[PDB]
Amino acid sequence: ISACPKCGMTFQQFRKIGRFGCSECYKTFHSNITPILRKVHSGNTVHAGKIPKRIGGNLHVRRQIDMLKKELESLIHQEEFENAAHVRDQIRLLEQSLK
Amino acid sequence: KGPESDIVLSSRIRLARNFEHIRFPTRYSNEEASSIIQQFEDQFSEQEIPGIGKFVLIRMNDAQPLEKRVLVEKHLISPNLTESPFGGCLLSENEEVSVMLNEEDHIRIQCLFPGFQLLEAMKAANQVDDWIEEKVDYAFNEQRGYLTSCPTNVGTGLRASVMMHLPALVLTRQINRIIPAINQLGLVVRGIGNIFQISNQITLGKSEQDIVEDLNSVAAQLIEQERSAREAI
Ligand SMILES: [Zn+2]
Repeated sequence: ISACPKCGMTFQQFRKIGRFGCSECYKTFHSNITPILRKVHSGNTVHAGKIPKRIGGNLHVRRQIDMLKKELESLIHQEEFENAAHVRDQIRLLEQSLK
Repeated sequence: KGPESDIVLSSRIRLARNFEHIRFPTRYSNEEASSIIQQFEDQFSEQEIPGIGKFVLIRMNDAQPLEKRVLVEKHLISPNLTESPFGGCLLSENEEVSVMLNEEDHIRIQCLFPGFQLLEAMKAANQVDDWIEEKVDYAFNEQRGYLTSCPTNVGTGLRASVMMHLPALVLTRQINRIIPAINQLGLVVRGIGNIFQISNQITLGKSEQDIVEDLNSVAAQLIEQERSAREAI
């Protein structure tokens, strides 16, 4: 019941046409594509190969960011707030580095 | 020519890519299409990649129809592209490595080499890929990999193929049992007069190094079996 905010495709449209409209369809139909990938790639659903050189930095960073956001959640839970202020500023530092 | 000029007619590597920030060819506008081909003309059309040579952009709109005929029959371009008013082919003067633009995907890097030379072809496709990627934000995603129009190509975006002439294997009737064996090893062989083409069944899950290694091992075993059967008759 979503549609891609970049190319407007709906998931029923995707069922009919059989091709993704743009890069963002992948993010906005993530759940539903996994059965299709499973059928098409002999049960595989995650990429285990090349990463482009320029952007690889960016994605390494974003992975760190997500690990620290989860660690921040756990730190808030424990009422460990000085550590949380550190982790918040580190996330902010990495996000600035991206853009 | 080629290493096994007798057995394997060619080794092909095909890498499908897409621009991240441009809609795929299923949804994109004509402005977006002409802009892709314009960007390629501006930063790659008369540029060299050492070892591989000078690239030149052939736009479909400006091509002679018989010129389109020649590119099609050399497998540098698919027929759908000849009538596209926006497609393109960036060819090396060598002509072994070509880059098709604005077809099913924005970019398709092709390396067609004559002998049994999968890993060289792979190396050149990688060089070309790295070269384009320093000017093109590729449609990439950490869980899925390289993002493609069809779901059958997502991930490595890589199709690897080998063309083989196996007259002796067909004649010794071994071909029948070999074909299911090839298919269970995750390879698809389609027969196309004793010419067969083996290629990778999947594109996501394996790594490219391993896709090419798997195809390469299997082809090499078929080469040895064919030389044996020919020595027999
Ligand atoms: Zn889309």
